[PDB]
Amino acid sequence: VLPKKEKMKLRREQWLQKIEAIKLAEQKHR
Amino acid sequence: GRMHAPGKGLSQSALPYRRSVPTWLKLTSDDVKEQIYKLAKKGLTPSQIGVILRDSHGVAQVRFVTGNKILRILKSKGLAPDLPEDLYHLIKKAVAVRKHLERNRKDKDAKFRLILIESRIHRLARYYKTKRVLPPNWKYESSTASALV
Amino acid sequence: GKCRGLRTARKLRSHRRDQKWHDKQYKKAHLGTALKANPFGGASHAKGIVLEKVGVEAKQPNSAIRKCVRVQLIKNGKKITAFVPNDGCLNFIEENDEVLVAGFGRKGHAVGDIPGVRFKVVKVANVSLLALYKGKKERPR
Amino acid sequence: VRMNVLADALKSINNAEKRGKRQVLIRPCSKVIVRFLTVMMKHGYIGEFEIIDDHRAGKIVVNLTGRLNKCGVISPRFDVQLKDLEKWQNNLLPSRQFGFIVLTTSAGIMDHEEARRKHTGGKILGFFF
Amino acid sequence: PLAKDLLHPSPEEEKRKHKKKRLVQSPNSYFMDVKCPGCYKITTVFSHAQTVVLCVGCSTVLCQPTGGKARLTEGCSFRRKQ
RNA sequence: CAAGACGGACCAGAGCGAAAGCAUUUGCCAAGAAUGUUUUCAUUAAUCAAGAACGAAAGUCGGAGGUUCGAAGACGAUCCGUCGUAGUUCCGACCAUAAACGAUGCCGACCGGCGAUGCGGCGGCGUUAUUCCCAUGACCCGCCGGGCAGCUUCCGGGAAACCAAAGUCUUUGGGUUCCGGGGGGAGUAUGGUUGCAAAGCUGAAACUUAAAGGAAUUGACGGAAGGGCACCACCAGG
RNA sequence: UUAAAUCCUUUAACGAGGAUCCAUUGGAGGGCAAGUCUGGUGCCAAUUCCAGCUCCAAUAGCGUAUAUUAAAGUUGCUGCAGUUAAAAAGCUCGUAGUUGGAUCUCUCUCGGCCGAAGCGUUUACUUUGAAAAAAUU
Repeated sequence: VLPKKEKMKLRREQWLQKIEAIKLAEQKHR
Repeated sequence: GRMHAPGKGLSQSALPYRRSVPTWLKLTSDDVKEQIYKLAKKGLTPSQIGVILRDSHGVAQVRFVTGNKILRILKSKGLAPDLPEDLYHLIKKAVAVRKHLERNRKDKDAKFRLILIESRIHRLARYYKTKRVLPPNWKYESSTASALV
Repeated sequence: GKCRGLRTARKLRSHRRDQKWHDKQYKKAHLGTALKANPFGGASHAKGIVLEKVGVEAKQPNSAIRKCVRVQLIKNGKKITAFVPNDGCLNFIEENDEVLVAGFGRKGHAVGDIPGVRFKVVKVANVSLLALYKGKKERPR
Repeated sequence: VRMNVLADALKSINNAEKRGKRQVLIRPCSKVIVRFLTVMMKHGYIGEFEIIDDHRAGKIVVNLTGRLNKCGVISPRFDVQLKDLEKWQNNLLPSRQFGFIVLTTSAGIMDHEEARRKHTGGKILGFFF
Repeated sequence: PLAKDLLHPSPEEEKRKHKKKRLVQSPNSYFMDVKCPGCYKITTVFSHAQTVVLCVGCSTVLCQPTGGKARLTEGCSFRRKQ
């Protein structure tokens, strides 16, 4: 289908995106 | 799973949460202990004593009523054997299988199962040597095996 | 599954020692018998005496006839064959000359064009081939 | 056989959380398990739990809430000197803000921030983010 | 689906489960008291008894051991106890 | 009448065994899993280097027996046929190898549905044992436990075939054992060791090469096959 | 300057237009920077060899060879794999080594409230303190 390199990049990028989203959500609580 | 078999079965006894003696049991602790004494004088293993007391007299758990287990009760009076009952039954089974093997030399299945039995014997003997029930010079030997029974 | 106890250090490092031995580069670098079989003797260059000039045929899909020199190394007596950059640079080399010979370039591997030639000639008569080609220097005989 | 019941508890909770369950049963109970669950409770990750007491090792029914991404054990229980602690979180946490190394120290079972405040080290048990 | 109270199971489910796999394990057997047909005496017998149970005065077989629950002699009367 | 061999059909979606394997009746012998248990002991456990038991078939050494089949071999045809040696059968020693397969360690936890099957147990109306005079066997309904095997599934995983494990894995740690590190050289040389032998276990380097390999989707393609039509095709004729 | 010098620093005089007082080394017309180019030389327009031009990179430096490290998670503790790609032992009993369920909330004598003494079962673990060459970082 598509090489595993950009699948790994997409997964780690979306994971850091959830990290940033939950960081902003938890910062909003203060 | 089983120590030498490939079986993995769940079946066992399940004790209830109520450790209290039921109200309908009118036997006192010393009456139960006297039954234990006369049953042991009849020549019974603590397992057999527990089964008989559960079935006929209605004593569900001897430790819940008397406060001590059967082997400790027999030990305080002194009516307890030198080697424990599970090791006795294992050594008796090993003697029986070895007799069958000396009569029947082609039974390689019997050889394999005898090896299983005496390995179980070695594990239990190691445990009993570690917790001082057996003397440290005790060792299970093939000819001395029938002498223990 | 790998063991993960707090007292499994000896087992882990013994296993790693052995499985290190199962690698070609580690075994070549640690067995000693590669430098005991390398014609250069572990060196990057070596000098030699030009035994003769031979011709090696190139690969099948692109036919060519390249010209090499068979030289004998000074320090250990081994005979190797060495590549020359073009047919003009072959005229600067004579039988019974002193030559300084290096590897062909990819840390020890053969040529992807010319089959089984391993070495290239860098200097002849203690002067370089590059200077001789460009007219920067002359060579003695 | 069954060794390290804390690993079994944390794996059960993680597998329950990934299926979007609300409530999970844990057997057997332990002191270390209850302290770990209290640590996750105080940071608002696993809500509420109640210990069912039979006359054996007990059981725990835990009310999952939804914030928890991954709870995990670290086996073996590596010693964590206070310097090495920093390295540990960069190995286990996806950020330097959230996620929790849980240490058992002589001051108790706690997280890495409170262990840094109390200025002590100990054995690493897990992490949750 | 995915929404039930594990802390409070109903009697039918907790009865239906295996005796070890309940919320808190509990046995399925019981002690029951038996009147011999030839007498009046009460004998307390385990439901899953492995020994053949004789009357202490009449010596009549009350129950015979089977694979599970004990098989009472026909004529005997029994009552669930506690 | 006799000799040796072998237990078809029933015979599976079966079962048992650690595996190799296991199918005539009857008796004896000693084991065994699962189930049941308000028995007992009370951590006695898991996994394997060393060392040891068992290990299809073929094979080797002593006997016995040699019906069928049959390596070799002698003949006749031109992968087959007739005869049949060693063997195939039994007893006692060795050898310890197979596609010895799930091409897939073992122990433990968690994580969908279904209705079938084997054993044990529990509850329940009914039909049967020529309405059975109570239980018992055979069926029927449901549940529980350990199994063998399926179908299904955006649980997730995988390169894909597919997997309820080959999942709970870059969000990377339950415990522990064996083992691979590009293709050849080469299971070769050498040494050790086991074996009566055949062989078994261990096992390189020099050198050489740019690949080796796994999975899946695919147009055209001289052709090939099934049919149909036609007296500018055929049969019988003019 | 220095033992005496040289070099550097400081200063007279001379010292720049092709400021000839002239920067090299490698690579590019398949992929990371960089080509729809020219001329000789042979085989049956393609095609061996050779000289160039143009462009690109670093620059008083730039190639090459060999070893090694990093890329490399191809040695994997962090952190690999073992159906079909290299790979799980014929199978189970079969010691060592590795791992092992739940549980338990300070004082006695003698000298001025203190000092000595027994430590409290032993450790492992963690924090503190002493002590530990410079140079190197």
